[PDB]
Amino acid sequence: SHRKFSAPRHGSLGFLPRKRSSRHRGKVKSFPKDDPSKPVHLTAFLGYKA
Amino acid sequence: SGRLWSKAIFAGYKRGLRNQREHTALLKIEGVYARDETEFYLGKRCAYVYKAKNNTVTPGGKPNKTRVIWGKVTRAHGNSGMVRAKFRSNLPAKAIGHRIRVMLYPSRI
Amino acid sequence: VRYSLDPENPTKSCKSRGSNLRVHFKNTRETAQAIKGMHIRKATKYLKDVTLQKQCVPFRRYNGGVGRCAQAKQWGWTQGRWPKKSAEFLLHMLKNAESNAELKGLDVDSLVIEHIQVNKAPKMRRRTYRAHGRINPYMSSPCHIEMILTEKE
Amino acid sequence: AALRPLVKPKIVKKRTKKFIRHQSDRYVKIKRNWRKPRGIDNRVRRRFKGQILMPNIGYGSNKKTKHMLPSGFRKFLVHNVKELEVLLMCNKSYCAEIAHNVSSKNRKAIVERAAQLAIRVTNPNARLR
Amino acid sequence: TFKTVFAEHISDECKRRFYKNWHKSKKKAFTKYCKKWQDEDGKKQLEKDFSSMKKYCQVIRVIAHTQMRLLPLRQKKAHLMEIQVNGGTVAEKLDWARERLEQQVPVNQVFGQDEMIDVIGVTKGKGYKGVTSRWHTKKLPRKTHRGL
Amino acid sequence: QVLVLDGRGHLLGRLAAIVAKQVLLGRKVVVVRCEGINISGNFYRNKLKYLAFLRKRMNTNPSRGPYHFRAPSRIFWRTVRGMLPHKTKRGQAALDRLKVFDGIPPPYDKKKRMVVPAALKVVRLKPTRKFAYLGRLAHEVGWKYQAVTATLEEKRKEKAKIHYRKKKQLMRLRKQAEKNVEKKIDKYTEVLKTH
RNA sequence: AAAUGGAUGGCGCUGGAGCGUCGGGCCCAUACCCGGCCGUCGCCGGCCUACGCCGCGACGAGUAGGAGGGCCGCUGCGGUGAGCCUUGAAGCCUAGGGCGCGGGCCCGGGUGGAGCCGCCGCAGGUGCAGAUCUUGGUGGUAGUAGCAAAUAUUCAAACG
RNA sequence: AGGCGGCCGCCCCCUCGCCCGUCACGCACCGCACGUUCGUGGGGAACCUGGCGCUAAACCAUUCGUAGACGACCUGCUUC
Ligand SMILES: [Mg+2]
Ligand SMILES: [Mg+2]
Ligand SMILES: [Mg+2]
Ligand SMILES: [Mg+2]
Ligand SMILES: [Mg+2]
Ligand SMILES: [Mg+2]
Ligand SMILES: [Mg+2]
Ligand SMILES: [Mg+2]
Ligand SMILES: [Mg+2]
Ligand SMILES: [Mg+2]
Ligand SMILES: [Mg+2]
Ligand SMILES: [Mg+2]
Ligand SMILES: [Mg+2]
Ligand SMILES: [Mg+2]
Ligand SMILES: [Mg+2]
Ligand SMILES: [Mg+2]
Ligand SMILES: [Mg+2]
Ligand SMILES: [Mg+2]
Ligand SMILES: [Mg+2]
Ligand SMILES: [Mg+2]
Ligand SMILES: [Mg+2]
Ligand SMILES: [Mg+2]
Repeated sequence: SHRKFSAPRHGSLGFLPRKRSSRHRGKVKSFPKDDPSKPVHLTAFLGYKA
Repeated sequence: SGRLWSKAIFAGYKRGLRNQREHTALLKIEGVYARDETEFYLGKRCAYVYKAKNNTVTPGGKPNKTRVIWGKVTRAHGNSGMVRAKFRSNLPAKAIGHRIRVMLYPSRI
Repeated sequence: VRYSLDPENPTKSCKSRGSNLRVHFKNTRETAQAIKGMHIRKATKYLKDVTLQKQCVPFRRYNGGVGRCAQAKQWGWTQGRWPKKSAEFLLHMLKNAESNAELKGLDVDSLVIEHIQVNKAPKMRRRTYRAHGRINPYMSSPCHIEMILTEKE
Repeated sequence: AALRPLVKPKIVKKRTKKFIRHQSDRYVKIKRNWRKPRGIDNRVRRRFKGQILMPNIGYGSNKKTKHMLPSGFRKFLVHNVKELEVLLMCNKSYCAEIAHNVSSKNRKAIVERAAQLAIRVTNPNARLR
Repeated sequence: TFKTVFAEHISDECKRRFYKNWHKSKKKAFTKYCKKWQDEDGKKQLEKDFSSMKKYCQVIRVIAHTQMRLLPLRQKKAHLMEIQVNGGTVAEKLDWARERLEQQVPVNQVFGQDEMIDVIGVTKGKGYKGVTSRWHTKKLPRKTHRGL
Repeated sequence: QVLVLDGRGHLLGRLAAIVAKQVLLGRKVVVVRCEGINISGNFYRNKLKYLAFLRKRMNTNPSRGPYHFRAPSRIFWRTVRGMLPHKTKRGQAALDRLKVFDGIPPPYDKKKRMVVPAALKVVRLKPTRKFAYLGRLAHEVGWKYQAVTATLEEKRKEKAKIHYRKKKQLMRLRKQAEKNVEKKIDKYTEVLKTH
């Protein structure tokens, strides 16, 4: 052991369950919070990368 | 009309920690929770009622799907008021956590 | 000769057999299991679809290393393969069973395949030429095939 | 209701398993007959709990209930008329049993002579037309 | 999900979204649901569903889709979206949604210029690639038998 | 049949012992209000032990291996799992018979809840010793559902008040009826034979 | 203060399910006592196979090893059963019935078609789970690896 | 994690819907067990009848590339 040259690790553990997503439209995991002081509006639309 | 048998739950066999003895069975009988309370039930007769799809029945009128292994109370067990019982045939071990009737005959009322 | 699983009666039943025929035993077992339990015209159209690669044969038991196909979803299975030579031989023996039913005088439009059976024949050995001057066997696997058909009522 | 032999008690055998040989389940080259293992590490010879039981002298049945059929007789095999007629004196405890190589033509005469002499036969209605 | 209340006139692009094979499908979706819209007794069983919606829910999401006829694409299927209305009280959010059923929502109505708005999507397909292209690890040198 | 147990003011190990003993006999027991089950000791010690329990995990694959629930109902269900023989079809059937809930479900709003005296904080613990709340521990580590469960709990407490006022009104009416006359002829029998 | 995540066995436990002193009950081992059965040994009974039949009492574990018994088994030999049978012998199979503690055995049912067994003595090339055991056959691997050194084939017709 | 309960107006009717007293019977199956239960128990295949209704969707094939080792994923198909 005692690797003698410590290197920063490749990749990220937070992106590890890598998979073809069963959805193809990217769904929203979390919408922003609400409060009765703000007026009525929407949050998310659809688009196409032209 | 009306139930004539007291309720008891088959708890397990007479055992140590490792090995068992299937000739004597243990009954947690309801109402009794004391060594002085498991005295009236000494000498009662028990009955495990179960079902099967063939037809081996009593002469009580009509044939049905009911089978019973008979037996009776031998002695008391523990300070919690448990009841030992030696049945005529040994237990199928499916009866754990199930109910065995304790009928109020030959005891000394 | 004798057959396993003799029918209810030999009047409404025909029979056929092939013996010592150069195929793969596993492929013929799987196409026999795909055939069994089906009307004879549906089995004939099914084997024509196997030879034309439009409908597959699922590999259920002898399924080692066999690649998948989209056509196996009719069978509730994932793997599949299209045995041309096994389909040709079993279609030839279905034609033989059809001709034997015509000889026995049955209503030839309403036959189902009640019994089919496939078992390993005596195989023939050749040799390979592997490394270091060693000789290893190169053995066949032919099969005996029996089928008992029955009228549908 | 055939011959009704003498006073025969409740016949017990003290176990009725005809003990299996160790690892006869794992290998089908091993016949199911018992054979005493003489290994230096074997759990059966060491008599661990939960393992199989070795047949020893303790499983001996009672001498009153030894070699006893469940009908209440003791079997004795017979080939012909003389070996059937030797059972004329002890027919109420010792029953007859016709050999397997006896043909039907002599077998019917043997069972007829047994019915005349009131000797129990274990196979009365076998190998008949 | 308490209950989902759809609109009356559902477009053919949404019907193509609900079906898989639009050719083999007989186009039979929402016939009884439009009959429930048309019937007078069905309206009282439908306006009562909003009365329970005013009482028990706090998160109300509005389903919207895209018009594929205005696009140069070839998919012709409208993608459905639940959009959480983060407005005021449940009563006026429900009144807003029932007022703006079967209507168009432009981007200039909700969004605006210089608004920092995040993008969620799906990455490219690069296929079943190797380790030095996936995790960007360091390659082995030239002398390495069995893989670099 | 069913044994609907309170969890307000009970101890984890004592209640788990009594539930795990009474579930092997066949009595279908359900522990409700699991967020109020007290744990003896210091709260920093309890969350330190639970943090060590979170630290215990498989290093090669954390999914295939140790699961660590954060909800207090599943905490108590793991506590009863660790006491029943769950690797055999006696404790597995006992865990199938056992049901656990956080908050109170709507059938258990109506059905009466039992209180075990052998597992109570006041019966088992000295009153000058520290304690903790399992719902507080669960909200501090993982279980993000205290604000919904407490709101629904206040709602069912208001329902329980508006039912108890009607029940107490009916009890006052039936005791006015008992205060009224011409019922004492049977009471001459009943007071002698145990009114 | 130590390296994978982890151990009063774990769960857990604080008016104890911790600590030290103790009381009464309760649970069981192949240990003890009584009783039923087998075997060994000792003492003994009878003028009922005397190598058989009973009676009493105490004891039974065990590798290496040593004895006694086997109405356990295989092959062949001489006496012996007025033995068995082509109306079915040996062999083989069997969710059939049974015996002996066990070696094994007897009967029933299904193929088979010409030899076989019991008792008493005699003689063995006489019992297999192993030996990188010898010969022969067959599985998992497995319809897997592999049909890739040397630039390349394509259309139509013909016998079939 | 909801389905039973409460009120109002009528309906085919019941004043023995319950305790106290009198009367006479119903199997009194002659000593015997598994008997009486929430059961019009759970789900599966069919048989004949009343009313109200229902008239499809996946998979293969083909195409497509925003995807692909093979599967898998996103797609088109009307006669305007
Ligand atoms: Mg989320
Ligand atoms: Mg594999
Ligand atoms: Mg493969
Ligand atoms: Mg080669
Ligand atoms: Mg040793
Ligand atoms: Mg690509
Ligand atoms: Mg090299
Ligand atoms: Mg610990
Ligand atoms: Mg103590
Ligand atoms: Mg010894
Ligand atoms: Mg012999
Ligand atoms: Mg030799
Ligand atoms: Mg020799
Ligand atoms: Mg061998
Ligand atoms: Mg050996
Ligand atoms: Mg070898
Ligand atoms: Mg091989
Ligand atoms: Mg290949
Ligand atoms: Mg490969
Ligand atoms: Mg080459
Ligand atoms: Mg041509
Ligand atoms: Mg030609």
